[PDB]
Amino acid sequence: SQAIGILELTSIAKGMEAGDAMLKSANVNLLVSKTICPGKFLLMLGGDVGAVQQAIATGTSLAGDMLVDSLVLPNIHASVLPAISGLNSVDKRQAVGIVETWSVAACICAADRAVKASNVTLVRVHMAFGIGGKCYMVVAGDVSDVNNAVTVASESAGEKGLLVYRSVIPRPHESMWRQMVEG
Amino acid sequence: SQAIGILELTSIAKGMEAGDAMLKSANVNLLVSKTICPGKFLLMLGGDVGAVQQAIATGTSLAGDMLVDSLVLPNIHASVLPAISGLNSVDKRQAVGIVETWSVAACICAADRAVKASNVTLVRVHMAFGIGGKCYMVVAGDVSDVNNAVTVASESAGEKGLLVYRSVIPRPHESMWRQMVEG
Amino acid sequence: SQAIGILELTSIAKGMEAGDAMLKSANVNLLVSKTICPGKFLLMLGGDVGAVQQAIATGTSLAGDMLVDSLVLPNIHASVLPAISGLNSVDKRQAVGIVETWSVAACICAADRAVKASNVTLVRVHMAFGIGGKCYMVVAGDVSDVNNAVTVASESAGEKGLLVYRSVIPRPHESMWRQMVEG
Repeated sequence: SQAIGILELTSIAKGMEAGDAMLKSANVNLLVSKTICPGKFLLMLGGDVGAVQQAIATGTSLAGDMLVDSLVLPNIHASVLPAISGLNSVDKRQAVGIVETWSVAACICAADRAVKASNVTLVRVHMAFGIGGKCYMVVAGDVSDVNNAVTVASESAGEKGLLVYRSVIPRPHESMWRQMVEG
Repeated sequence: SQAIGILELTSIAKGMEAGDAMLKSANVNLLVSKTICPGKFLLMLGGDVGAVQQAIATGTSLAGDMLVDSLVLPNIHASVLPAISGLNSVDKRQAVGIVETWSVAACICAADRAVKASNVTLVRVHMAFGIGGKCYMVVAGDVSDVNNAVTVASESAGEKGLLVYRSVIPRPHESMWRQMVEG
Repeated sequence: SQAIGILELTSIAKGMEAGDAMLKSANVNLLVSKTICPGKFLLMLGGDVGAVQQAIATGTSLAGDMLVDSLVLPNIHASVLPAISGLNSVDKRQAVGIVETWSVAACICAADRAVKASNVTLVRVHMAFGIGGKCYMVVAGDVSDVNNAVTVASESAGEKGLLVYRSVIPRPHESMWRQMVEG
């Protein structure tokens, strides 16, 4: 349905150049474009799989030896893309689930699976660092639905030994709600 | 008078879960709830000592092996708690004092002592990292009073070899004032 | 024309004290005053070279063994100073150039040379870390002028093996423009 493309670079200038080139190269939307660590840079793009593969090929080729890593995740539910670039709005607040993973790939796949197997809202997906760092997703919905989402996402990261922790919180305390849903 | 409770975790999901649980567990107010370093998480709570000990016991027990450290500081002047969660308002601007310490414990105890031995306003308490990192307090008041506060806070951190630096600045330059008092 | 003074310290309290003292010491303007890394602090000042040398001597002497490094860059074009403290406004948007360097010294000298050899606007100068970290400048102007600026700045950092990467982007994509010009 949509693809996600990721490109991580050692150079900020190279990253702006690559972001520019990738956007001109194909019909894709920028989801993420930011520096991280002591001078690294991360681009994430979405769009149809052909356009994303073409963007990330362009960018990988431009990156040369300043490339940390790049990846194309095909077949990602469309609702995941806005959870990566911002926050989705919460349509139902009974429970919150959070799944924390090693690597943004594990976290996107887990969220995709969560959204495909349940009816929760994927509220947001957050990366501590880069492609290889700690990442976590937050889901919101009725307690049964959140339980199911979290189970599937946990299983998904867990098969690969990349699950860090999972939690279902029915009725989140008012003092934690905003942080959970806005970051 | 109030207690401060601190809980530091290796997991963001676990931290949200623990924050939620601690708040439901006892009558305490969240002062701090934030990620730090490459994917760590810090909770700080305040309230009556019984409620804080009960919150932090709950959270410590939930944390398991994802716990970095937890602590309860009893008997902390109430004015310290808002300096931890935000900024106290400045009632008098003649001088600013700053004491920088190793560890937020050394810094809270030093600030408490400062406030108990002088009449300064504790404007804010700031942590670079977590529980074990660099922290500093800023006080404001008449120059004599600030001198006394800074002396006591310095002595307090210094007894333990945790004083990093101390400074009294009568009449702070206009170009540094806001940074001193707002961070 | 103007000088830039830089003072990097291991102590935040010492840094506030030194910033205060440097500003009282000479007719200089604070450009930068911020913490970085796990509890470091950076001051940058501008003004006439005499006043900047006097400020930084004062601050170096105050810093003692908490000094990481200090430097005075004489003869810097005035337009560089606002690019360090904020953003200069863009008067012409045909192309953007970006030069990324090792060390803020290499980056300021390169930008100065860029501005002295071309007619571009220096939009901003950015530091990832401190004095020794990754830094980059962004210039904007007609494509020929930007090509010339970037060439000169590249040569300048490159003579010393401190050039990381350089890029000219005629017609920057709308989705990258704001990040390029505002950071």
